[PDB]
Amino acid sequence: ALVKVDRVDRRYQDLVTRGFNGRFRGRPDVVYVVHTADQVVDAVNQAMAAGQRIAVRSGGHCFEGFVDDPAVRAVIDMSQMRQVFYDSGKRAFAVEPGATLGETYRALYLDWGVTIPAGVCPQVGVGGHVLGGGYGPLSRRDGVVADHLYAVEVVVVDASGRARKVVATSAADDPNRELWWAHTGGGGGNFGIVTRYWFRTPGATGTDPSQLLPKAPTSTLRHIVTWDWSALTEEAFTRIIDNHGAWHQSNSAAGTPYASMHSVFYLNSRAAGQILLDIQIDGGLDGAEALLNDFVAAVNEGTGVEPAVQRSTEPWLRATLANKFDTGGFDRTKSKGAYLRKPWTAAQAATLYRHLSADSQVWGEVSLYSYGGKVNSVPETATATAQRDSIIKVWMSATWMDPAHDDANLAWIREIYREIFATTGGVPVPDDRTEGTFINYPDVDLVDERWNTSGVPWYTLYYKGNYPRLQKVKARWDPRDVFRHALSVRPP
Ligand SMILES: CC[C@@]1(O)C[C@H](O[C@H]2C[C@H](N(C)C)[C@H](O[C@H]3C[C@H](O)[C@H](O[C@H]4CCC(=O)[C@H](C)O4)[C@H](C)O3)[C@H](C)O2)c2c(cc3c(c2O)C(=O)c2c(O)cccc2C3=O)[C@H]1C(=O)OC
Ligand SMILES: *Cc1cc2c(nc3c(=O)[nH]c(=O)nc-3n2C[C@H](O)[C@H](O)[C@H](O)COP(=O)(O)OP(=O)(O)OC[C@H]2O[C@@H](n3cnc4c(N)ncnc43)[C@H](O)[C@@H]2O)c(*)c1C
Repeated sequence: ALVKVDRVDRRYQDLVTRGFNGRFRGRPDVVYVVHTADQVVDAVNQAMAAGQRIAVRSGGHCFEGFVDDPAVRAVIDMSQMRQVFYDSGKRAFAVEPGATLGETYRALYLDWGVTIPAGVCPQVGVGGHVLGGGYGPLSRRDGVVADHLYAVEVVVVDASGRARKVVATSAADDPNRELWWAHTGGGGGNFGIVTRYWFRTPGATGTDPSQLLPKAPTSTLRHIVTWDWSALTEEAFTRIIDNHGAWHQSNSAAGTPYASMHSVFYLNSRAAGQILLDIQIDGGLDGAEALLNDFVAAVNEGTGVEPAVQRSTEPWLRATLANKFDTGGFDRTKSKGAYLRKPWTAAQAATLYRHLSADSQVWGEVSLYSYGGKVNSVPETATATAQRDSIIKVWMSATWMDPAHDDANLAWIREIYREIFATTGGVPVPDDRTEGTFINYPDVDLVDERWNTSGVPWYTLYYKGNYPRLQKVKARWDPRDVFRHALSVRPP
């Protein structure tokens, strides 16, 4: 289909409210619904000629709703572009940005029995997920998704003011390899518009597609372990915390049995009823069941309370395609993350318990992700995802329904964060204990001095020593600063 232009058209509301986060709703003059890269070129050229500030939506999961900022006048929506295929020529797999993770997972698996180590949520977009290095349950095993990025097709704009389509590959002799590099965890609205991504494991021989990317697990064995809040004490919570963290520091970053395990520890508040440890592993590996109960046995060894355990073995795709991320009306969110190099302290664990145990008036939680593994095998400088020596990733949030309570919710999430990172100035500064935070977790509070961040800039936080190299890319492929937003890479 030819390019579509949505201006005071009946399709407007639907397009402007596609964002995941109900807090931010767009008001651009127009939305362009694109179907080909050439259409993307046209749309860009039309907005520049109208001086419409551009934004791209693929998946709409942007936690900070950047695309829906009131300064945006042009929104290019890629949701009609979700083609996925293999190219025998290129020895690579075709995936368009409009595709959902759930769709790519299903297409890659059924035709070839393979996958990519991407995120968990099935409705997440490929478009703004891969270029910032979205990770998931198989990262431990196979690394970041961008560890399997061969090439990217992008629409960029000339110093002369011209939109152009360009291809950037990971070949050493490719003059655009720095553009490819930029797309391996530089993040979303900075370098142009990706129209197609190419995947192949750098260690991949031959012409057989089934052996050109990691193979899906035989099955998914799951244990959900839950501990009720009423039987939880500050002391037992802390043993659990300290126990969890000591294990993650001993068990990861290699190609071992436990490299294939993933867990999320949902540290819910005292309204939620319980804290939940959600663990999974390939049901086809030897003594699979044994590694899982050995881990939880390590998790609550010095504890005073005994958890519940629910076990199940399901087909990998079925388990993978659960829409168990139901918003349930509570569509407003605020969140903030961190990369841990070493476990929380005695004091941080205690910050955690008090703020979670409290009769807050808001739905708060702390999630801890098992991490490391194969991701830690790539040199920090080898991709634009620098964080390559962390053992756990954390994501903290508040979720609500009524905008009248934005103030109470916002207060909550900021307070827990600043307090556990208080010894630095309320932020996870890359040092011997952390490695900053994750670009797909934007937090514009990182640029507010009337809060946290003591002495360290936001870009140190997200990219460490990799930022200058990203600045030089910004200048070469987007000299006119056509692609920007609040937490945007700046030219030097
Ligand atoms: C599941 C049922 C219910 O809990 C749903 C809802 O709870 C959230 C929890 C998550 N959140 C945003 C952190 C979930 O995010 C998702 C998507 C996210 O983007 C997250 O995904 C991660 C996963 C991995 C990543 O790396 C990363 C950051 O994203 C998360 C794991 O799950 C999701 C959207 O749902 C919820 C409920 C009940 C109440 C609230 C809820 O939010 C309330 O918020 C609330 C209140 O504010 C005031 C009074 C009462 C209540 C409630 O009773 C339940 C329900 O709705 O059924 C009726
Ligand atoms: C909603 C949500 C997000 C999740 C979830 N789980 C994740 C996980 O398991 N691992 C992760 O690593 N990340 C997870 N995320 C967090 C992230 O939001 C996602 O990984 C992605 O950011 C989602 O991207 P997308 O859905 O495409 O959202 P958009 O708002 O459209 O884009 C975000 C960002 O990217 C830019 N952008 C979009 N499209 C393009 C193109 N084609 N080219 C360049 N840049 C693009 C946007 O402008 C914006 O800046 C689980 C849940 C439920």
